[PDB]
This record gives sequence, C-alpha cells and structure tokens, in this order.
Amino acid sequence: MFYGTVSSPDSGVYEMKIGSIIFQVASGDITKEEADVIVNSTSNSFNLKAGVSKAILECAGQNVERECSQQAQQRKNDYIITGGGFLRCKNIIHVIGGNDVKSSVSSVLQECEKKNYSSICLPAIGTGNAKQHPDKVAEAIIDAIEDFVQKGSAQSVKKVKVVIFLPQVLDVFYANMKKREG
Ligand SMILES: CC(=O)Nc1ccccc1O
Ligand SMILES: [Cl-]
Ligand SMILES: [Cl-]
Repeated sequence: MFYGTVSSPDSGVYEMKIGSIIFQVASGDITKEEADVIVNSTSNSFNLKAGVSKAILECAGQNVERECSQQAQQRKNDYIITGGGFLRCKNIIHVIGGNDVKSSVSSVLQECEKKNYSSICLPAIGTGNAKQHPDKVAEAIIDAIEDFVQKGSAQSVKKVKVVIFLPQVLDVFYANMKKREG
C-alpha cells in the first residue's frame, strides 16, 4: 500500500510517490527554494537564530522576525504562520524543533490544505538545536504523509520536499524511502 518507486530525477535528488503526493529529498540551503510554504524549525519562543533558523530569519528579514515575537506574546502556540518576507514562498510555518515531529508535519499539511496550496519545503525538523535522532525524524516525517494520504486528506497538496543541511542526514532519509518502496 501507498508507496511507489524511489528514483533520481536530478543529481542528488531522490523521489517517490506516496499516494498522489510526490515526496522528494535533497541536500542544500533551504533559503534558496521556491514553494507555497517553507517550514522553519525553531524554539518555543519562535526567536531562535541558530542553524536552519539563523538562515531562515536572516533571509526572510526583520518584518518576519517581528511577526514571530508579536504572535508568541499573544498566546501559547504549538506553531505560528507568518508571511514569507524575502523568501520565495507565500507563508512560513514556524514549528518547534523539540516537539513530536509527526504531529508538527501533520499540522503543516492541514494548514496547507486550508489555503489550497500545492507545494511544501521543510528541513529535517528537530535534528539541529533540538538534537532529535535523524532516523526517528525521517520515520516521523514520512509517517505523517502516509497518515494524511490514508485518511483521504490530500486534495490540493501535490509535492512535499525535504531540503537537508547535512549530506549524512540525507543518506538516512534515502534509506527510509528504500525500506518503504513498492
Ligand atoms: C536542522 C537544522 O538546524 N539544520 C541546518 C540548516 C542550515 C544550517 C545549519 C543547520 O543545522
Ligand atoms: Cl531543530
Ligand atoms: Cl536540515
């Protein structure tokens, strides 16, 4: 059930179908990507600037930084949605790196359906400052997408891409895809 075949459409990029969704992984700088939503993996204060969060907040700009701290003071949030600033996206969804990764990805998918968005790009959530294990993170991200497909929830969402800072973490994601393939 659900899983297609792993192939490489471009050097260093690997993909497979999960239901109707194209799931892709690659190594690189996520701030150079274009997608409807880019995901940030941050602290429970939404003001971290270390690792992926440093690159995202510096490239998005000061207006996005201020939107984050404004929402953080308003209520207790599991995640926040801001504009894209100077990134090539419509919105940034800022998730907490130390939280359950399957839950965080499920929330991102649901928010993207609510906006009728088609494409998402995320980092290896939790593997930076939060120091979650890469094998557990890969299993959680792919499980969230499988659950979303099984429930019949994929309508607008067509492409989910993980852009991963360390090539060694990319290798862990690729092995998990091969374990699942049809
Ligand atoms: C998960 C995470 O923070 N990754 C990352 C991305 C870019 C630079 C440094 C990094 O550690
Ligand atoms: Cl993290
Ligand atoms: Cl990453």
